[PDB]
Amino acid sequence: FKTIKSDEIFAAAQKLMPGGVSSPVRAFKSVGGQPIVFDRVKDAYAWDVDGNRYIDYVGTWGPAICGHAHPEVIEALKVAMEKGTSFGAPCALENVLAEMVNDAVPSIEMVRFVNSGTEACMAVLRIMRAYTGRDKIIKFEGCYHGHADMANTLTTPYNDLEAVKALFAENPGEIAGVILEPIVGNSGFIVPDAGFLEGLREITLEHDALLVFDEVMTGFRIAYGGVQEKFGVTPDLTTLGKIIGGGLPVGAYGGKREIMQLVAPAGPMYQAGTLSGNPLAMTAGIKTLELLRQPGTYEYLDQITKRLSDGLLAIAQETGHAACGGQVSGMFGFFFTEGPVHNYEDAKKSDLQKFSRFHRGMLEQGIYLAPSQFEAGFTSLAHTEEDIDATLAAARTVMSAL
Amino acid sequence: FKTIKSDEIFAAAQKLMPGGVSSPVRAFKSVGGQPIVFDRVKDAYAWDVDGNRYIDYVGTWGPAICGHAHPEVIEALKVAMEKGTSFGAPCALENVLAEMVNDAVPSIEMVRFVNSGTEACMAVLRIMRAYTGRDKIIKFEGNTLTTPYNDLEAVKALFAENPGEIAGVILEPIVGNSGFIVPDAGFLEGLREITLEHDALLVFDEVMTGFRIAYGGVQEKFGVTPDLTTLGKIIGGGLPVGAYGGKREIMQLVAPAGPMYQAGTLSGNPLAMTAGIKTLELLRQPGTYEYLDQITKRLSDGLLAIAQETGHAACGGQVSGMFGFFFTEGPVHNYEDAKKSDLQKFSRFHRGMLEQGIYLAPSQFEAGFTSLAHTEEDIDATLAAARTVMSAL
Repeated sequence: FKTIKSDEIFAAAQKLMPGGVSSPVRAFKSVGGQPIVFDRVKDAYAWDVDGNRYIDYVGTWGPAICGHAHPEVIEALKVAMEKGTSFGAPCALENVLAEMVNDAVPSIEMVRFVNSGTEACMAVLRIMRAYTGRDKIIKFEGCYHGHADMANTLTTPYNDLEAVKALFAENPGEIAGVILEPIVGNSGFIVPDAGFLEGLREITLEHDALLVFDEVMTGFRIAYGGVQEKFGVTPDLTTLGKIIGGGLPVGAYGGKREIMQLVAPAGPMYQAGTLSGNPLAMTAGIKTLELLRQPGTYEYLDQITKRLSDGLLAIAQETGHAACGGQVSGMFGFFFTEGPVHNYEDAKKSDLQKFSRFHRGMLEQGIYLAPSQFEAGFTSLAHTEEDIDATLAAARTVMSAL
Repeated sequence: FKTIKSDEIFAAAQKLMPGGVSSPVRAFKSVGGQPIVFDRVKDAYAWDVDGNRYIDYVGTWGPAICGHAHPEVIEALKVAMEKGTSFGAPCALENVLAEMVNDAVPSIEMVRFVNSGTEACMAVLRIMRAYTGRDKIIKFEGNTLTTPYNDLEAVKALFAENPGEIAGVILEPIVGNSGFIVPDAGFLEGLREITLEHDALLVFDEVMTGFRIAYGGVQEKFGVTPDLTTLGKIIGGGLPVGAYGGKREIMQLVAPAGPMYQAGTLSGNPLAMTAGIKTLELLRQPGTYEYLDQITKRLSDGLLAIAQETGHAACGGQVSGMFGFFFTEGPVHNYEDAKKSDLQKFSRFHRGMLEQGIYLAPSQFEAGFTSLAHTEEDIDATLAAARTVMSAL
């Protein structure tokens, strides 16, 4: 297992960019220290600059749900770019993607496209405060909503309704609303307990506060309508990203019409994006959603991912390793702790030392997993039953050691 | 001049998105409210959904400096996308662009790529505070302290009023967001001196000026080096991109190198890097910036000469392929002056130009842009249209 070229490229990168990456997690410092430089990706695979091929479970963090470089998405992009890469003015593609999104997400009646999950969460934090006239916002420890700066931020344990109620009591008429990942993926994979989302919906309504779902990662993955549709709980606002861009930089935030009306130039809340509604980004997103509309899509994702997760758990047992995990559609998690995992605190009980060795072993078996214990794993419509079998055979080999 | 399809599309848009647009300025509010919907762009032109062709002076706000849909940029993108549109991991292209950006910009010794000018400025404001340990920042009109652009005395005053509290000063070395406004002689130098004097950072927002005013931007053009600068647009070839860099030791604070957290799941996108690398290479060809200054100087002068002959009060100016034209006698030194402009006249002017086949920024407070694709004839035709429109008004 050679990674010479990656080391060469990474070494050079450290003198050009901070830590030699465009995003901190890529630096592998939490699972080793020596990341692998990608050359190309296709379907369920990615290839090293050294020629090593991997069965990918990162899917560039969520967008590649139809597989890397889907022929139809690429063909669509080829045609679209002949028309120019950016307009800086309105184009019909924006209407189409917006209409598709409104039809897909229960809470979305009006949308605004931006360029990243960060920009979307940033903008939604502002409509929240602008609309309610209140400044404090409630978020959960472990949840990630971009690197937007945000004393006005109250935090609480994920899956803790009583902690949420307490914050409202301690801050009467000061809570603009509650924002969260209806299903966590940024502190490992964590599903909401029975009644948690509903409860959040009940208390926010009770206090005229907004319920905001960050579905940047779960949107169009957990279900076409995302978690909100899947679990039948409708927020007032929700953010989107990744998948709706089909690989290109994209983001979006929308929800109830009367709230979105505050967004400029409709309303006073100023939010701008010079290259927003990018025609290439719109094209890939549209094609990606149409593909997701085909028959058996989500059934297939759940099918192969449930088998993956279970197998991973069965193998940990057989090999004598404590572990817990779970999966909903094509999103899963695997922790090295007996758990169960209900919040970030639990998740951190994981044997990070072991995960590190496990991650590297898997790498040597040609499997590419998220370089961190606190990241959900992803599957795609391109992953074959064989890819799942191969991933499990690899898991056994690696865990049989450890 | 029919705009039926644009009207239908924009009408439908308002029931789907806030104001029927992705960015406020596209709504044409300050110029009639009847935006035109683009279908495609090429070279120096843009085409309506109604089939109307325009000589474009917006260039999607700066990225199209080598022309719209340049054959070599598109070819490079086609070739790159066979390898995937996004990795979520390091790729060689990042090193290539990062290195080219370092070589090009005087103050940048280390860069971090992001996905927008917004993310970059957002990150730079954070390194400023993180690095100085101070919370207040000075910006210019047009924890936040503001002052009139081109007012060194107003800036000195803020420092005296907040001893040891100013992390630094951030600005567009050349203004384009409140109309085109050049820095008066000694201004940028002055800012450099006072920031240095108070151990405060000097930050240049060259998202719009970078690689346009000059390969090295305004900081290179005017010989004034900041400690940190943000980039965008052009380095992306049209695709969403952004970047911030500067002194090595300051950038070391950026995660994972340092404690200041800033992330971008899709940052360093291979398609954006490819298009950015190809655009910079094209700009490295012979006579590029001399060409931009040549046609843009003629355009601006003619625009001013025409206003004169038609009896309209106006002022403007241009540096490289960036210009401004205000309907006020000026001169314009700051936003306050810019606001004396006859917006009512501008609107009528902007529409009449649209009718003559010329697409200008739908706002008096936006700089104009030219590209290597604009030919002498396009400039001729633009001035000829300028006269027709201003002969009326």
